[PDB]
This record gives sequence, structure tokens and C-alpha cells, in this order.
Amino acid sequence: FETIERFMDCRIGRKGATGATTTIYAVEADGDPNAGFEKNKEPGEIQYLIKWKGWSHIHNTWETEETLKQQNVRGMKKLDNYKKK
Amino acid sequence: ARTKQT
Amino acid sequence: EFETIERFMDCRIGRKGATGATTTIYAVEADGDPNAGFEKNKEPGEIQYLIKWKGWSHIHNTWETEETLKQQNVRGMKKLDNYKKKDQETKRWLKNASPEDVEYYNCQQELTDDLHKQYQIVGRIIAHSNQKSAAGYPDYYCKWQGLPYSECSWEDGALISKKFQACIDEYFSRK
Amino acid sequence: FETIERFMDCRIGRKGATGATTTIYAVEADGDPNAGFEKNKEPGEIQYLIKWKGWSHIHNTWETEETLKQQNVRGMKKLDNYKKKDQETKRWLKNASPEDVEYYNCQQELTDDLHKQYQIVGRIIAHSNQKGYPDYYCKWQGLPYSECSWEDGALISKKFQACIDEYFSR
Repeated sequence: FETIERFMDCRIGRKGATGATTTIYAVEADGDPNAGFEKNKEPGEIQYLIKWKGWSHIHNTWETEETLKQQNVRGMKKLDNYKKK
Repeated sequence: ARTKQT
Repeated sequence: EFETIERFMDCRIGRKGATGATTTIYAVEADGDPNAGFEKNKEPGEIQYLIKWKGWSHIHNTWETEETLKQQNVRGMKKLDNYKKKDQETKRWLKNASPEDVEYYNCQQELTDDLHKQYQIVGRIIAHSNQKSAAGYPDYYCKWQGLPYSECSWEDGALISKKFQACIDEYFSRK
Repeated sequence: FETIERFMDCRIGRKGATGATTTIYAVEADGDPNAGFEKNKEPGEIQYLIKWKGWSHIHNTWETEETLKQQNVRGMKKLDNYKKKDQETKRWLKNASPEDVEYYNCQQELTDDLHKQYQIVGRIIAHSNQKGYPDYYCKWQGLPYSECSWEDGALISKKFQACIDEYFSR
């Protein structure tokens, strides 16, 4: 289940600062886990803000190649195409 | 984080 | 490491040794002014300068002498010379000025003086941290009075709560 | 030569409406290279408004992440900070309650008016002998005397004569 409908954004963030704890409602609820991050802590991953099929934007989450992968969403093609610049 | 709170 | 002068905010004479961490508003509210009650008339203090630091809010400004600076090995020293040259240039051009000129300069400088104090106070908390201290304080993204949001910054949760608990209660209150 | 001191604003703007010809006084004297922009429609360019070390705010210019490099400027480690912070906020924006968005709007309006005084002479307090014109030392509205700067006459006289007329009060 669960489909990338679109890559909205991209960033370097604290490793671990992905999934359910990055919804706006999770952040506003329990804090932002990317909540000081800077290129001098040893997570600095690459995080893609991924809007999901059949969920509206409030549910969008920050994931990662590995995080997508290991959840088995479809839409990966998209990633390929976003991986670009 | 980071204060001067010596 | 190590720290950098961004801006000289002010200039004074005070107690020798009244410099450094002990000289922030938060340190001072918590513990009292090392420059306690300094009459020009305890042995002349030293010329001390109020320093605004690279990557640190105005809440963290410290009073420092030419010597502490040199001692702490900070960067931006060039800026102490300009500040002085410039301070001298002002004085010279104001030795003889109307009382009007002198009047203007004292108001128009009380204005700024007061302005700058506002940078140290939080007008709005806009976000907090998902991680918490051992004491269980989160850190807060702060919007400072008098400055644009490009100047917002993450302040230690305990630090803030000591003085801006209201802003805190209010942020959570808006949910 | 030049080193940036503070990033003041950024805009999407016509391509090439960056630089020397974007100074409050050039605009005033020649026109505005970014004038007509997108009354549709043409190619854009994200442009930053720069305050330069050593110059008064009356000389801020708009610039491009390149023109900057294409000019050797120092301070560009500041650009990465800034960019980061803007996105960081363009983002917060799409989800901020109306309550929060009004506040943002009000403050950024003020802040922005502040930043505009900076470029207007409050009082000229001194003047030179090297001379049409003598140079003038200026107190800028909304800032300390610690930020007085010497400026070209002529230039200053184009917009700020009333201030110089006053100053010759002896």
C-alpha cells in the first residue's frame, strides 16, 4: 500500500527525522524532530518531503530512499526523476 | 541548546 | 570554536571583572549584576564593550574589554578598531555643536538604546523541539521583538521559561 | 573588494535587474530594471537584497547567487545560511494558522519600514572641505550615530537638501 503521488521538497536533515513524527500535526503536537539540525551532527541525511496518494497535504511526511524502500511504497520511479539537478 | 550558562 | 564579533552594541565603564557570561540579561536576572551598583566612583572600571556575537541571539550579548576579547581569542578584532576610530570621529564632530545638536544626539540615541533592548525579548514562540532536556524542557524557536523572522532562533527551553513562560503558555494555548 | 554583511530581502525578479542600477538612487534617477516584471510574462531569477560592509543602506543592491561569485565577494557562507532559513519559512507558511500568518504579516510590514528609514538622512552632522560639492556625514534615521557615514554631496543634495539647508545653521 501507500503511493508517492509527488515529491514536494527536499532537504538535509537529522538522521531519524522522518516518518510519522514529521506530519505537521505530529510536529505541532510533539515537537519537530529536525529541531535544531545543522550540517555538524552525524545524521545529516537527505530527506524528501513526500505527499501521498489518497491523503491530503497535512499528512505529507519527510522520508528517505531507505525509508521508502523499506515501507515498499509504489511510485519509486518518481524518486529517480526527482533525483536530479 | 547552547547558552552561556557557565 | 572560536567565537566571532558581529556587532558592537554599546560602550561603558564598569567594575573591573564585570565582563563575560555573568554579564548577560539572563545571568543577571538570575544572579545579579557583577557591575552591581557601580559608581564611576569605585576605582575607575575599564572601558567595556557590549558584544553581539555571530550565531547567537542578542539575549546572549556580553560586556567585554579589549583584553577579554584578545584573551578569549575571538575573531572580528578588526571591528574593535573601527568601532573606536568611529567613536572618536563622532566625539570630535560633536565637541562643539548647538545644544540642539547635543540634545538631538541624546534623544536619537536613547531611541536606539531602547530599541536594542527589545531584541532580547521574545514577542512570539513559533515552534518547539521534539527532543527534550533531561529536565524535560524542549527548545523553542523564538521570534524576537524588533527583528524579522530571518532572525528567529532556537533558544534553550529552561532559559526562556525563566522569563517568557507567558509566551510559552500562549504558544501551547493556540495549541 | 566587496563583502556582504546582511541579507535584507529576496524577491523573484526580472533577469539582470541586479546590481548597480538597483540602488534606491539609481532607480530614482534612471528607472527600475525590475519595473514591469510579470504583467505576463517572462523568465525569473531569485534575487537577494544585500547590505554591504562599509556602505550605508542607501547603497544596497539586488543580487543573484552568481553575480556574487561572478564578483569575488566575501561573506557568501552567509548565503547558505539565509537560503536555508527562507525555505525553512516559506514552508512553515503553507501550514501556519491564520492567526500566525497575520502576525507574520504585521511584523514583516514594520521590519520592512524600519529597513527603509535606514536609507534616509535624519540629520547631517558634519561636512568636508574637499569640494560642486562637499561630502557630508549623515545620521540615518532609525540608526545609531555609530553608523554615521560620509556620503557624496550632489547625491545627498538630490533628495536631502532640506537637511543640508538646516545644518548650515551658524
